[PDB]
Amino acid sequence: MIEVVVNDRLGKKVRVKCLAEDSVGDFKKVLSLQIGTQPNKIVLQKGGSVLKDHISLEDYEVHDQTNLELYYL
Repeated sequence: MIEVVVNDRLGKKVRVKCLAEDSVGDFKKVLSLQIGTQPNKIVLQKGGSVLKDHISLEDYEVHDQTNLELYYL
């Protein structure tokens, strides 16, 4: 289990835990519970890169204590 932080450009800093093998789709589902933005209106960014549910977090390289960006779309 790892702990990653998500900061929205609009103004929403929420933290959420997951796994490096966990996919972005499951990641948005767990985060959607805290932000209440639904898995269809959440957009994650990793160093100027859009994360998609079809790709796993391990592909984007998401580990414990990592920084992630949040977007509403």
